[PDB]
Order: sequence, then C-alpha cells, then structure tokens
Amino acid sequence: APSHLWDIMGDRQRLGEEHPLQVARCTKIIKKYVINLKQIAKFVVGLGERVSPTDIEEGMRVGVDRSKYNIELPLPPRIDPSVTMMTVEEKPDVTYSDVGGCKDQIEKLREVVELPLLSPER
Amino acid sequence: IRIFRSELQRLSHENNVMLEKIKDNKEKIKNNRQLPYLVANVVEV
Repeated sequence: APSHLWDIMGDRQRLGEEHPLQVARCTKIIKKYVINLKQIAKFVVGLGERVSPTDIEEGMRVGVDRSKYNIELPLPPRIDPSVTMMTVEEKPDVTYSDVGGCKDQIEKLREVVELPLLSPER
Repeated sequence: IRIFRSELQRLSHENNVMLEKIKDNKEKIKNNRQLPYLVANVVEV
C-alpha cells in the first residue's frame, strides 16, 4: 500500500541525477575547497546553487557529484563508527522509586545530576 | 623630427590593439578554468 504513493513522486527522484553523490571529507577552505575522497583522491570544488557559504566547515563530510564534482548537501561528521549507535538505550525499566532506603546514596546523586538538568537556574 | 615622434606614438596604439587580444585570451583562460580539477603530486621538475 505505501509503495504506490511513493512511486508517483519517484519520477524526479530516480530518473534525474541528484542522489548519486560521492561523499568525502573537506580539508582546506579558501574564501577553492580541497577535499579527499574515500579512494584517496584530492580535488578542488566550490559552493553550489542552494549551498550556503557558512554551512561548509573544516573536517566535515560533504557529498559531491561523481561526474562533475560540486558541493550539493552537507552531512554530519563522524559517519564511520557504527558502534555507538547501539550504545544509546531508551526508557529503562527501572524507575526512580525502585531504589529502596532513605539513606544518603539517593539524594546526593540527584542534586549533582538531576538538579542542574531540571533547574539550571537554581 | 616629427617622424621619430610619430612611430613612438603609434607604438602605444599598436600595443593597445594587441592588448585586447591578450585580454581576450585571458578570458578564454578564465573560461578554461573551472573549479572541478584534480590534485597531483609533483615527481620531478
């Protein structure tokens, strides 16, 4: 069912050449941009049509076209590691009231952690 | 006297005519220079 609606807009996003971009990390910024590919190939490029001059930063993955190299869209850096994506959990089962006892191992932790996050202006 | 000064006066005019050809060649060079080039390592000069 969802595949039928995506085939209508798939004319401009497939037949035309946009997505086939070669992603690489930028090195030098001259305001000429020296960028090294994943195949260890250095070249020179410049901004695009909708590309902003303040978006390009040093040490950032920047996708460029494979035929005629030009900056198209910026990408967040550090794309190589896949390990830390699984290190983030969501909604732990243990609640705050699961810790028993009135002793000082509770209140001391919430004041140095939960207090500055909930009330930073205190 | 006027002959010696006429050749030097036309010399600057002939240089300006050839200068337009140099400016047109520089425009062709600037047209031949487009950002996507490649970087190579110099071996021997």
